[PDB]
Amino acid sequence: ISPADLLTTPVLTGVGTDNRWNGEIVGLQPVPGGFSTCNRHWNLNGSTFGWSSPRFAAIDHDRGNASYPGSSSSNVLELWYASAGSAADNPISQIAPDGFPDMSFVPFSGTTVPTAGWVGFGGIWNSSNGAPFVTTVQAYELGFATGAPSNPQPTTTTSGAQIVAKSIYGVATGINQATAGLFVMASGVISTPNSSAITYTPQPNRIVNAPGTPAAAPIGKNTPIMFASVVRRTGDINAEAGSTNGTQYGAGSQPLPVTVGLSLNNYSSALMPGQFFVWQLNFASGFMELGLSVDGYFYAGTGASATLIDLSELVDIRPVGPRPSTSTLVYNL
Amino acid sequence: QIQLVQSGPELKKPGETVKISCKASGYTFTKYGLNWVRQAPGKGLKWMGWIDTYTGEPTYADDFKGRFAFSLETSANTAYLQINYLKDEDMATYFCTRYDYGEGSGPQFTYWGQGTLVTVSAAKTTPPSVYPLAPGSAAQTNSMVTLGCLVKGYFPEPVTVTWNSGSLSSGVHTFPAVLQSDLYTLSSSVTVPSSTWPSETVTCNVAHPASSTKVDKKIVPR
Amino acid sequence: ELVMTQTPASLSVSVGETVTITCRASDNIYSNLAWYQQKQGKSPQLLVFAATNLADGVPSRFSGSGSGTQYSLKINSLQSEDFGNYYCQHFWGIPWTFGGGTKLELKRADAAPTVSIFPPSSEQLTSGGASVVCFLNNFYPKDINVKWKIDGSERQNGVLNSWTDQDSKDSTYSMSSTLTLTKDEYERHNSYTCEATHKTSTSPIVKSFNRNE
Repeated sequence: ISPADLLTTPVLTGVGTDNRWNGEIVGLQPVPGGFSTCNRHWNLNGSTFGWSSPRFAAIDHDRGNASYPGSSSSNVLELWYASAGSAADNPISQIAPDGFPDMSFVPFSGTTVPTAGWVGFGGIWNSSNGAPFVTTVQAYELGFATGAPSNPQPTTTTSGAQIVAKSIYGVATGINQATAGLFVMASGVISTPNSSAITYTPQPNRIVNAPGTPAAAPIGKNTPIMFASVVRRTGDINAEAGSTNGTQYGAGSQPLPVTVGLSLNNYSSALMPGQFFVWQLNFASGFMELGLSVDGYFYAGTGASATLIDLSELVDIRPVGPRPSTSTLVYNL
Repeated sequence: QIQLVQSGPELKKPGETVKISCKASGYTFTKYGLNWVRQAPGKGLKWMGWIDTYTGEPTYADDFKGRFAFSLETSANTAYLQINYLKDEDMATYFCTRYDYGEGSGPQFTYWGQGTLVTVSAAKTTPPSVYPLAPGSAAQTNSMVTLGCLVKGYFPEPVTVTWNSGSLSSGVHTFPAVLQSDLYTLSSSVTVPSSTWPSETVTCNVAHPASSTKVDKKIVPR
Repeated sequence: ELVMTQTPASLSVSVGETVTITCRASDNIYSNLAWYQQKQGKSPQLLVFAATNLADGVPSRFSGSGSGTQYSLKINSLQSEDFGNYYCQHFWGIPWTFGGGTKLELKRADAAPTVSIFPPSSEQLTSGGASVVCFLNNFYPKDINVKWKIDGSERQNGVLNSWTDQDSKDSTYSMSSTLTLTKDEYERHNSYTCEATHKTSTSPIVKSFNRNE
């Protein structure tokens, strides 16, 4: 098959979402130093090194442990954690439940709200019958850590780690429950302590990768890119694109339509390592080239630039074909 | 070297308050949580809770929510345990220990402080009474003879017992002190050949530092 | 909720023997189980974590195994350094719980107790009190029971007992027993008897004295 139909015009002009936050892609964020991503990320061999499927449903784990700090159980933070490698229900990988975010945990306590944490809505439930602990529903920060539960610290490797959920606001009544279940909707938001937007999230040094995840590095003047969408933040839940308190961008490694397609057919015979499958992105004044690697990473010929490329003036996408990564991808505004 | 060094022993009355120090060194203090485990003398280990050293947030076992409080002083690489309104049931050795889980290790308490013994008692400081134990007048002499020293009604610990200013070590059994009400009783036996007693002198040396006392009771026959 | 039951409470072993101790949880702890060793007068040290993994620096003779609810700790050929107390502990929901502990004591052949009885000193008598002291030195095994008899009748109230640790030299146990009386009560009776029952004898070991001699 030719992977050309994987990146059509609607994918980057309003319909396509990023494979991490499920937000409408509105920009291309180059990463001059490179990055890695495996969760909800597919390559051209039909495989992922991650633990999530190309869909945004619910995060669901049935065997963790829940607790609350302090001497009072009312309006208190609730902590849930489980060992990485215990998502027995997940057929893709037992590392983490399908949909668990690939971001290192940002520690916090008390009134302080974590900065740049993945946050989702849900709570704790009872593993023996499936009944919810109704007094534990809240917004929870989710992430990978070590030293849980005594002192969760951010980690970006999966083996030996722990997955952690902790409410950023006080739950109605906290519970101490062993073999506790976690249920959180897989569509997330970015935690902010106030109304200000922050830098794009997650930053490369916050992404958690499984053993064997290939990295995206520069090849000459070609630089790997992430796909930026406007993601909501807890500090100002109303803010969307062009807000007076700043525009919050979330970033993903692939357009979700590309991930879906890569996960249904095998494209091993379309590319060899050292080649991009190139599309030409045509704008109102000028054009640029997008290149896709066998590892499922996208590149651009922007060199050391980290300025975000706005897509609001993109007109159409035309496939080009395989091209050598020795050639600098064209970039003409 | 990684170590957790705990504060010295405390002796307090019921109702009083105590604060125990636990000072880390050799690693980053705010990257590893510290748990508190306690052990009553002779009994097992009971877990109390942990204090997150990065955030200061403490978690307690339910039995310890009332009168126990974990704190820390980050600048001093030190964690604190404070017990208010002390009960007899609080008399224990208190351990701080570093929690590890990750990178192939854990969950585990990896490093332990040396412990801090909190003694709870309402006794008032009292010198011991020393009594020499010689065989009753109508006793038959074998090849060996055992003599005794009885130390009664002192507080607090410890009392020290030597025989012949230390020159007798073999065949000496000094027993653990025990309570008689809230004072302590201690006894000590020494077994010597019959051909050396009462032929030569056998005295018993008892020292109670808390009351600045040094009694020396020679064992004479009857 | 999860309570830990260790077994046995204690066992007497010799160097070179292989030993299995057992820790059972009241519900599944999913191998989140650590084993600790504590020596007399010291702080515990980590031996096994996650049920089956030796901690850094722990000799190869130690072996942990188990899953679900039943776990075990095996020591192949106990060296002299292995004597002390052993604890299991679970990390499955707070409160994290320790087992009651297994004490490994050192084995040896039986020893008869040397019993000595001492009447009240003449110094204590003139000071109002009267304590009768009994020493039961160098006996093995540890289990022993002492009964005081005044004029043939056992006196339960008024006795204090002290047992030593296993001896650092000959591996025996020793015991101390004091019967404390009012001076008046002491002077109203005659025969004071220290009676001990132990494995080494079948008749009880007895040492007595009569005030009128």
